[PDB]
Amino acid sequence: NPAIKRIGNHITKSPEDKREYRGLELANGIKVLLISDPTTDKSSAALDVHIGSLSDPPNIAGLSHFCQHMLFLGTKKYPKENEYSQFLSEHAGSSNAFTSGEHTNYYFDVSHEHLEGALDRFAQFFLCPLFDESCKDREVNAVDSEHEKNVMNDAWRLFQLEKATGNPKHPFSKFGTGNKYTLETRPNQEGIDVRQELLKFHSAYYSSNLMAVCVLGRESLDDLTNLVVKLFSEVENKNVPLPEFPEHPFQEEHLKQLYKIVPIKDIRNLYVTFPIPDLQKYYKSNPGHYLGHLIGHEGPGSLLSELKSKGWVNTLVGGQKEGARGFMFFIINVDLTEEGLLHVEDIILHMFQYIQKLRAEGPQEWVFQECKDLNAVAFRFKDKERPRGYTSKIAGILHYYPLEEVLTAEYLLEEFRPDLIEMVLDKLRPENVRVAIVSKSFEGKTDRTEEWYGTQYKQEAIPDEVIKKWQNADLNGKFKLPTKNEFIPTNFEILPLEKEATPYPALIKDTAMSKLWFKQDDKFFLPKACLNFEFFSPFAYVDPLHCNMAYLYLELLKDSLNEYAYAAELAGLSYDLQNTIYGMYLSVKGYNDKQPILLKKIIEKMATFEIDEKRFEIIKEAYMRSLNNFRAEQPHQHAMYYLRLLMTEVAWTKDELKEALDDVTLPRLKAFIPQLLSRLHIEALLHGNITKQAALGIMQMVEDTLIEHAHTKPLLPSQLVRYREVQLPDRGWFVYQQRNEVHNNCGIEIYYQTDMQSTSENMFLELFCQIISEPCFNTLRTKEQLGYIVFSGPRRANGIQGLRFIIQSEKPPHYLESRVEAFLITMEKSIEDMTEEAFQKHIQALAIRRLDKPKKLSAECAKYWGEIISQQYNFDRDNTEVAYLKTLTKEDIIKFYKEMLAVDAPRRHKVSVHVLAREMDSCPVLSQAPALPQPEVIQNMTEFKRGLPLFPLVKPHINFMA
Repeated sequence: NPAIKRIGNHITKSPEDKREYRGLELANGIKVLLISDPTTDKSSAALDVHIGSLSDPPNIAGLSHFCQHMLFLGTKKYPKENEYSQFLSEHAGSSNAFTSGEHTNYYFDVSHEHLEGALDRFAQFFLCPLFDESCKDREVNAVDSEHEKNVMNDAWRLFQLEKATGNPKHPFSKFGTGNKYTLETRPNQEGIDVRQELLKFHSAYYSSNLMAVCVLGRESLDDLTNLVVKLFSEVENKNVPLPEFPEHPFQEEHLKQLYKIVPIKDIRNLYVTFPIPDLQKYYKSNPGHYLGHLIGHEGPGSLLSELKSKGWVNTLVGGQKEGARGFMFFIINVDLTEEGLLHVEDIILHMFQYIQKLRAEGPQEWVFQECKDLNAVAFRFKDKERPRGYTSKIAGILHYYPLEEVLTAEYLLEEFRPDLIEMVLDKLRPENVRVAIVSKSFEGKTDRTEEWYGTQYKQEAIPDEVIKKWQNADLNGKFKLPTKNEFIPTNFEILPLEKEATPYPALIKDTAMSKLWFKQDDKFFLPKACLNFEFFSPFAYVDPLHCNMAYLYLELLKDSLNEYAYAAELAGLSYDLQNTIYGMYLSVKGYNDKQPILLKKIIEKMATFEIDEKRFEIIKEAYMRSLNNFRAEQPHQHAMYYLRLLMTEVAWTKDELKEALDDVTLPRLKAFIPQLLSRLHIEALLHGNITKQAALGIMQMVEDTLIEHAHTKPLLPSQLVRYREVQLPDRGWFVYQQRNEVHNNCGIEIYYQTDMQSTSENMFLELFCQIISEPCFNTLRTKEQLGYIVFSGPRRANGIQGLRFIIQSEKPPHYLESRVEAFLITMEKSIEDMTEEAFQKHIQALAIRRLDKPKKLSAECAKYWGEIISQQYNFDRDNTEVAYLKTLTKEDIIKFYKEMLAVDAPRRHKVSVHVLAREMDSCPVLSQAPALPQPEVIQNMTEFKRGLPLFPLVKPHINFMA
C-alpha cells in the first residue's frame, strides 16, 4: 500500500490475449507490468535501466556495457560468481542482457516453479553487485573478445564510422562496446581503480526512478504484485535526471557531406541520411512511418521499382532510424549494381524526385487509414510471445508509454497528422543530406581511418553545383503512389473443429506425386495458416553447376514476384522460397484468407517462368560476390562450414560453386528449369485455420498447376535419395586445418560422433549435454576466458548425432583442444561427485525444456516440419523421450561417457576443425588435459570420405494412415 505509488487501470490488450495484466508504479518510482499466465511452463522477469553507452564516462569507454557483464558475477546476498547462471540451468532457465545507447536490459526465464528463487537472485544485481576484483580482470577479456569479433564486420564498422563523422563533442561519437584497452590497459596506465568506477557508475545511475520491470508467471496478479514489491521496493531512488540530447549530433558542418568507404566484404552500397527531430512523442500518428512506408515502398510506382529497372539498385530501405532522446535520422539506403555505382548522382536525384512527388500530393489519409487498419488486425491476432522476449520488450517500452498503453502503444495509430507529415518531409532536402558510398573501388583512394575499427575512408563536400541540381528535382512520371492494397485480409472466421481432426499432423495423401501431411489448428485459434512444401528433384544438387542454377532460378523468380508480393507482405502474407540439396523449399505463412491466391501465383510463375536478360546478369554477378564474401565470415563459422563438408556424403564447396558459376549461361539456365520441373515428388504440411478439404485442394491445385505448365510427373521412390553422414572409426581422431584470411582469431569445432539417433542415444546425449552446459560456459569462458564465443551441445545431422564444442578465440586451436579435453575430465568427476538429487534436478530441467509447449502456430508447425524433413515423423517424440529420460541414472550417463566420450574410450569418434587466424602462418595439434594421441591430419576431403563407411539412414516412424 505505501510501497506502491500507483496502480494503472485496465491494461488494454487484445481480446484474443487470455493473459492477465496489471500496471503499477512503486514508491521508489520503478514502473512495473505484471503478467499472469496460469499455463506458462516457463516464467520470466526483465529489468530495463534507462542508462547506457551514451552515459559512458569519457575516460572509460564501455563502462556501462562492462558493468552489464559484471552484475552476473556475484552479489553480497549470493557471492558465487556463477550462482545466477547455475541456478537457472538447474531449473530450465536461461538469461542474457544487452546495452544500447540509452538502456541496459537484463532478463531471464526459468521453470514456472522457480520465479522467486530466480527473481530474488536477479534483484541483487541492482542492490549489491560485488564487482569482484578477480572477476573484473577475467571478464574484461570477454568484452575484448566480443569487440574483437566485430572489428572485421562491415556493419559494425559503418555503425561506428557514422558516430565518428558527426560532432566529436556529442556523446553520440562514443565507442559503446569497449575492450581490453579502454577497460583495463588505459585505465591502469592512468591510475584508475575500475572496481570503484564500476561501483561509482552503478550507484550514480542504477536509480529506481530510472527502472522498469516486467514479470510474468502463473501466479495471480495479486501474488505477482506482492512478489515484486518484496524484492524491489528496496531499490534506492537517487532521483537521477534522465539524459537528454537536444541538438543533433549532425550539425551544419556535417551536412552536404560525402564519404567513400572501403568495405571488408566486396559489397556496393549507397547510404543517404537526413537529420530529423525526435519523433518518438508523435507515436499516435507516426509521421516518420508514413514517409517510410511510401519512400520505402516496393510495389508498382515505387522509387525502388524505377531504380531497379535502370538496373542501378537491387534492394532499398527507407524510413526513420532511431538516434536517442532528442534526435533521429531518416535514411534511404540501397545496394548498388556495378552500373549503379556509376550513377549514384542520378540515383540520389530520383530519390529527391520521388520525395518531390510526395510534396506534390501532400498527406494522404487513405494511406494512413490503411496502415492503421492493418496495424489493428496485427495487434488483435498477434501471436503469443515466448515469455523472455516479451518481458524484455515490455520492460524497455515501459519507459515510453502510459502503463495502460504499453501493449497497444506500438501497434495502434490514432491520429492523422498532415502537419507532422509535412514537417518531417520538409527535412528530406538536398541541403541537409549526407551521402556515403561503400565500394572496394575506393581501395587506395582513401586518406582517413576510423580509430576503433580501422575503417579506410575519404571525405568530400558535395558540390553546391550538384546540391543545386537535386533541389531542382522535378516530378518524374515513373513515380506513382501505391494504390489500394487488394491483399488486405477481411475474412477472419475461425472454422469449427472438424470432428475427425487429430492432435498430430495426419497423412491425408500418399501418392507418387505427393505425400500431404495436415493438421487443423486445435489450440491457437487465429485466422492464420502455414503451407509448407518440399519439392524433390535430383537435378537441384546433382553437381555444382546445377546447384548454381537451382539457386539463380529461384532467386530470379523471387525478383519478378517481388513487386507483386510486397503488398501481400504488408498484409501479413509472406513466402519463403529457396533451393536445397534435395531440390526446393516453399513456405507460405500468414492470414489464411488470401494465401491460395499468393500460392497459386507463386506456383504458376515458377512453372512458366521467363528470365529477364538484364536481371540474370545482375543477380549472377551478385551471387559471385556472395560466394566470395564467405572468406570474410568469422572463423567459427568457417569451422562449422568445413565440418559440414567433411561429414556429409555429398556437398559441393563454395570454391567448386563459384568455379562452376561462369559456365552458367542464360541459354543453359532456360534449359535447366524445365528439366528441374519435369519430375518431382512433393511432401507438404498444411497447418492452421484450414480444413481437410481446403488443404487437399491446395495440394491438388499446386500439383495441377505444375502438371499443366511443366508436364511434371512423379519421381520414382528409389530416386528419393537422402545423404548419409561419414562413419568415423572406433578410437579415431582426425584434424582438418585451414586459415581465415580476414579475421585475426581462431575458430574450432570438435565433434565427438556417437551413434545413430534413437530414443536411448538421444537422451544419453541430451542429459549429458544438459549437465555440462553451464559448467562448460563457466569453465571455458567465465574462468578460463578462452573467448567470447564458447558453445557446447548436441550435433544432429543425417540421422546421426554427437557432442560438439565450438570456440572462437585468440589462443591457437591445439591449445583450445587441450582445455576442452581437460574440461571433459572435470565433468566426469563432477558427475561422480554430484548428489543423486543434483542428477534428478538435471533430468527435470531437460524434461521441462523439452515439454515446453509452443505458444504460436508457426512454432508448433515447425516442430512437425522437422519430424517430416528428417523423415523420422516422430510427432510424439517429446512425451516418449521425456518418459525414457526419467529412467536414466547417474550410472547410465557414466557408462555412456566411459564408452563414447572419455579420451581412452573404446568407441570415441573424434573430428576437429582448426581454423587459424590471419596472422598465424601455420600451427600444430589450471586443469589437467589428458595426454592426446597423434591426430590423422586430413589433407583432402574427397579422399577422407572415400576411405570411410557411411552410416545408414534412420528408419521412419510408420504413421499408418491413408
